[PDB]
Amino acid sequence: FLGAAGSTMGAASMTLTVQARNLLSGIKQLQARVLAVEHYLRDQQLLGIWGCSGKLICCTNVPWNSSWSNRNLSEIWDNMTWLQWDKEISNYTQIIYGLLEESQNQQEKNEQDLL
Amino acid sequence: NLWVTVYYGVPVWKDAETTLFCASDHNVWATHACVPTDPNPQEIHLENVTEEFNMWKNNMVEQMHEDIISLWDQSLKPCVKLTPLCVTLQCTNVTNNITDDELKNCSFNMTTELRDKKQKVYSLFYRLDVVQIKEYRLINCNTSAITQACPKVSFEPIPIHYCAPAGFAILKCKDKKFNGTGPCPSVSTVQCTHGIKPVVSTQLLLNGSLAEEEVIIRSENITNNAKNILVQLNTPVQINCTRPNNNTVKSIRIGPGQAFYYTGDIIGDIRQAHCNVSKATWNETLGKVVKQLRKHFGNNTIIRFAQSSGGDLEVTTHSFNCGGEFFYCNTSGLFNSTWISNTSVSNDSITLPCRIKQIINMWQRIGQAMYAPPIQGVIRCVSNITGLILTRDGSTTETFRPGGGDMRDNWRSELYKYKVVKIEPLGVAPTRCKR
Amino acid sequence: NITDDELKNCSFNMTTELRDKKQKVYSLFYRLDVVQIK
Ligand SMILES: *[C@@H]1O[C@H](CO)[C@@H](O[C@@H]2O[C@H](CO)[C@@H](O[C@@H]3O[C@H](CO[C@H]4O[C@H](CO)[C@@H](O)[C@H](O)[C@@H]4O)[C@@H](O)[C@H](O[C@H]4O[C@H](CO)[C@@H](O)[C@H](O)[C@@H]4O[C@H]4O[C@H](CO)[C@@H](O)[C@H](O)[C@@H]4O)[C@@H]3O)[C@H](O)[C@H]2NC(C)=O)[C@H](O)[C@H]1NC(C)=O
Ligand SMILES: *[C@@H]1O[C@H](CO)[C@@H](O[C@@H]2O[C@H](CO)[C@@H](O[C@@H]3O[C@H](CO)[C@@H](O)[C@H](O[C@H]4O[C@H](CO)[C@@H](O)[C@H](O)[C@@H]4O)[C@@H]3O)[C@H](O)[C@H]2NC(C)=O)[C@H](O)[C@H]1NC(C)=O
Ligand SMILES: *[C@@H]1O[C@H](CO)[C@@H](O[C@@H]2O[C@H](CO)[C@@H](O[C@@H]3O[C@H](CO)[C@@H](O)[C@H](O[C@H]4O[C@H](CO)[C@@H](O)[C@H](O)[C@@H]4O)[C@@H]3O)[C@H](O)[C@H]2NC(C)=O)[C@H](O)[C@H]1NC(C)=O
Ligand SMILES: *[C@@H]1O[C@H](CO)[C@@H](O[C@@H]2O[C@H](CO)[C@@H](O[C@@H]3O[C@H](CO)[C@@H](O)[C@H](O)[C@@H]3O)[C@H](O)[C@H]2NC(C)=O)[C@H](O)[C@H]1NC(C)=O
Ligand SMILES: *[C@@H]1O[C@H](CO)[C@@H](O[C@@H]2O[C@H](CO)[C@@H](O)[C@H](O)[C@H]2NC(C)=O)[C@H](O)[C@H]1NC(C)=O
Ligand SMILES: *[C@@H]1O[C@H](CO)[C@@H](O[C@@H]2O[C@H](CO)[C@@H](O)[C@H](O)[C@H]2NC(C)=O)[C@H](O)[C@H]1NC(C)=O
Ligand SMILES: *[C@@H]1O[C@H](CO)[C@@H](O[C@@H]2O[C@H](CO)[C@@H](O)[C@H](O)[C@H]2NC(C)=O)[C@H](O)[C@H]1NC(C)=O
Ligand SMILES: *[C@@H]1O[C@H](CO)[C@@H](O[C@@H]2O[C@H](CO)[C@@H](O)[C@H](O)[C@H]2NC(C)=O)[C@H](O)[C@H]1NC(C)=O
Ligand SMILES: *[C@@H]1O[C@H](CO)[C@@H](O[C@@H]2O[C@H](CO)[C@@H](O)[C@H](O)[C@H]2NC(C)=O)[C@H](O)[C@H]1NC(C)=O
Ligand SMILES: *[C@@H]1O[C@H](CO)[C@@H](O)[C@H](O)[C@H]1NC(C)=O
Ligand SMILES: *[C@@H]1O[C@H](CO)[C@@H](O)[C@H](O)[C@H]1NC(C)=O
Ligand SMILES: *[C@@H]1O[C@H](CO)[C@@H](O)[C@H](O)[C@H]1NC(C)=O
Ligand SMILES: *[C@@H]1O[C@H](CO)[C@@H](O)[C@H](O)[C@H]1NC(C)=O
Ligand SMILES: *[C@@H]1O[C@H](CO)[C@@H](O)[C@H](O)[C@H]1NC(C)=O
Ligand SMILES: *[C@@H]1O[C@H](CO)[C@@H](O)[C@H](O)[C@H]1NC(C)=O
Ligand SMILES: *[C@@H]1O[C@H](CO)[C@@H](O)[C@H](O)[C@H]1NC(C)=O
Repeated sequence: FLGAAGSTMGAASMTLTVQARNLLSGIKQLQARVLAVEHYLRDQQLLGIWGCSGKLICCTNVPWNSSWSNRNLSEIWDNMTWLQWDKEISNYTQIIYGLLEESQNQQEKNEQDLL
Repeated sequence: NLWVTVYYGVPVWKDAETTLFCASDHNVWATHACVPTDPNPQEIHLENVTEEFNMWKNNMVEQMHEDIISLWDQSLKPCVKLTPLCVTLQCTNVTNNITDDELKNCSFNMTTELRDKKQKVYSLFYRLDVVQIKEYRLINCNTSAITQACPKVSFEPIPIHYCAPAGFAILKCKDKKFNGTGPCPSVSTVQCTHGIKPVVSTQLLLNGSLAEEEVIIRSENITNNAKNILVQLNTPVQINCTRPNNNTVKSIRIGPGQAFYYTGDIIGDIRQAHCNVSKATWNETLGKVVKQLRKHFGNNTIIRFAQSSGGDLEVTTHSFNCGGEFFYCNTSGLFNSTWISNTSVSNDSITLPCRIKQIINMWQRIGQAMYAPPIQGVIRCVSNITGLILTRDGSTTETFRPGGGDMRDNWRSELYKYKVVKIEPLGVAPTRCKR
Repeated sequence: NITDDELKNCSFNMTTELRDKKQKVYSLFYRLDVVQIK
């Protein structure tokens, strides 16, 4: 299942294909397979709203605002690993979640309907 | 000129309040109602993950305490209720034509299969399961309901593997020498844990895991006295125990298809139940402990030991299961030693006096009363020594006593190596794409 | 002791904690929770 989450950065995104196929595969044990299936749903609920519909390591067109800890985004991209940088951007998640639905998904969704 | 992207990254490592299920493997009380156990060779070792545990604050201990009490009560359901016997029992001492001097030969009335017909029989009981009112009441008819256990199940610890739910992960550090908590660098993940045995006792764990190199004292606040100080043992100690009474077990039917067992008679060598401990093995243990308590209290401290204070013998002495019998054994010859000043502090076997009870109250849940069916033959069970409980009581001199009473501390003693993480696979890392 | 005139002082038998021993006590009840068959 999991592996190499510890010491790498970005090269962990090379192996983001085993991380899903093993994922999701009385009454007290039946809380499992409900919240377990509510997860993989409620993110893919909003993942279709992100624009990236399936699994593609993909880019949107919303800007990264540089107010959100602008620290050497070519340099920290490769050396300084995840679980460190995640705490740095742990504060700004909800605000991006408003920008996932307004930039591409209020304007650009109603611009292909012009034709 | 940065343009944020969306990922399915690995770092999900948050707290996991969660449920959990088992992977255990006859209709013995575990009932094999988990899953068939996979060979799970998947301790996937990870590289350099600084993660700190908290063995004192997790829900794995809290669920484990909730599971077994519910599970063991589930085995108690289809058995015979058997409360017509709470009547005016009258007894005497066991007669021996003459001698001097733990048994009571009891005159006794009871119903039969038919509703009206009575039954004047006799049986035997111990000391601590009967009370004076000569009329002798049972020990629990203040407020209880006596319940026989079914004589087919076993009270043996059959080990339980645990597995994570589909979407979480079980984490364990293979690292060494925690002080209870610790930012353990090396770590591996599993979907399924190892087998842990359903044992239950106080003042001494048994049949447990072993240490790495030495004693690992475990607590929260050593400067607090009200803690329960855990002591991990390096090298296990053989404990032989017995109930050397050739005993005859007879059977009767109390009513409409409700069987009942009772101690009929013993063949004739009245003895006392006991346990041997190798003497020179035990002194070799305690030198390791004071070697570490110098490091946590001071170089000029006097380490004393004593027995338990009082309360019930469930709190006072060593609670102990053995082979379908529930012992209670006095352990005064194990903590009669004082180690002095932390500077220059065989072929023998000390033996402890052990008592026998039949009417138990498991986990202090008052009202539930389970009966012990006495069994035929003799009793022998051998166990390692793995875990100890000490209590700092309230000069540099210091006395310790064998504490205990919460069985949660027993399961926390053998589940400190684990933690569970929730999984939220979503990463938003900017690059220069824009399109 | 005497007067004119919703309560009933009731002679009453009952079991005890032990199975055989009986218990002759008394209690009180209202009107609408008891019926003539004294
Ligand atoms: C800590 O860990 C140790 C081991 O890791 C553990 O010790 C083991 O304890 C168990 C239970 O106390 C022991 O199991 C019992 O062993 C006896 C003796 O068996 C030996 O001898 C016979 C004949 O001499 C051989 O056939 C056998 O292979 C052994 O050599 C058995 O008699 C027991 O079996 C009976 O009881 C079971 C439960 O009641 C039944 O499931 C089983 O079918 C047998 O029942 C029959 O006999 C009963 C007699 O009364 C009768 O009532 C039944 O109706 C039926 O007729 C049982 O297997 C085991 O040997 C110990 N092992 C070691 C190495 O010591 C400790 O118990 C543990 N600590 C704690 C607290 O649990
Ligand atoms: C059934 O057997 C039990 C024990 O197997 C027995 O209970 C014991 O009875 C004896 C005698 O009544 C009690 O013995 C006392 O113990 C203390 C300390 O051990 C002694 O100091 C006592 O001696 C003083 O008291 C006597 C009373 O007359 C004096 O005669 C004597 O000179 C001393 O002043 C005394 O020996 C013992 O305490 C109990 N055991 C318990 C747990 O209570 C019981 O009596 C037997 N049944 C019957 C009907 O006899
Ligand atoms: C315990 O107390 C209760 C009440 O506290 C009592 O029950 C009552 O008894 C009286 C007398 O028997 C009943 O009174 C009757 O009521 C009607 C209307 O209220 C009257 O008209 C009746 O008078 C006629 O009947 C009498 C019968 O002899 C004649 O003597 C009289 O001249 C009239 O012809 C009569 O007073 C009353 O009905 C009951 N109450 C109920 C709810 O039934 C009870 O008697 C007491 N216990 C004992 C053992 O005395
Ligand atoms: C608890 O009981 C067990 C067995 O019930 C004891 O184990 C026994 O220990 C003795 C010596 O400690 C062993 O005897 C030796 O055996 C060797 C091997 O043949 C022999 O060469 C020696 O001369 C000596 O006789 C015995 O084999 C061993 N038995 C088993 C089954 O392990 C144990 O010592 C007891 N512990 C206590 C504290 O009483
Ligand atoms: C049940 O009844 C028995 C009657 O002997 C009580 O036993 C004794 O009670 C006193 C007062 O609590 C204690 O000091 C004794 O130690 C008790 N004797 C034993 C052998 O324990 C018992 O307390 C009663 N239980 C309840 C809940 O009322
Ligand atoms: C361990 O527990 C003890 C008492 O339970 C705590 O000791 C207190 O410490 C403060 C400040 O150091 C003192 O003002 C108090 O007087 C102490 N309590 C007593 C009863 O004297 C101690 O702080 C705890 N340790 C930790 C790490 O929390
Ligand atoms: C308890 O006392 C009774 C007294 O009746 C003993 O029962 C008698 O024992 C003798 C020989 O031991 C038999 O011959 C009688 O038939 C028995 N009486 C009945 C009614 O069965 C009994 O042995 C005593 N208990 C013990 C353990 O000795
Ligand atoms: C366990 O054994 C010890 C043996 O010493 C008993 O303790 C003694 O009890 C008497 C009276 O109860 C005291 O006068 C002694 O001072 C005690 N000695 C010690 C070392 O505590 C103890 O009562 C026994 N406990 C049980 C439950 O049997
Ligand atoms: C008590 O612990 C000791 C640890 O040394 C156990 O002894 C070894 O246990 C392993 C696995 O249980 C066996 O593979 C070895 O053969 C054992 N060695 C010896 C010399 O016995 C011992 O089994 C434990 N006690 C019980 C009852 O399981
Ligand atoms: C002694 O008691 C036993 C059983 O309690 C009995 O069989 C025997 O006859 C008795 N002997 C004497 C001399 O009283
Ligand atoms: C048991 O019942 C019989 C009659 O049914 C009675 O004579 C005897 O005294 C009773 N035993 C006790 C100990 O009360
Ligand atoms: C125990 O370990 C924690 C970190 O896990 C540390 O903060 C604390 O000081 C340690 N205490 C002792 C007595 O070593
Ligand atoms: C107990 O005594 C009976 C005889 O009453 C005998 O058959 C049996 O073998 C004895 N028990 C043992 C363990 O030897
Ligand atoms: C245990 O042995 C040491 C020396 O090996 C000795 O000094 C000590 O007194 C012994 N323990 C007791 C309780 O006597
Ligand atoms: C009246 O009744 C009360 C209680 O019913 C009793 O204590 C008292 O003695 C009685 N008085 C007379 C004069 O009968
Ligand atoms: C209650 O029981 C006693 C004897 O047990 C009896 O004499 C009395 O009449 C009973 N009371 C009633 C109201 O029947």
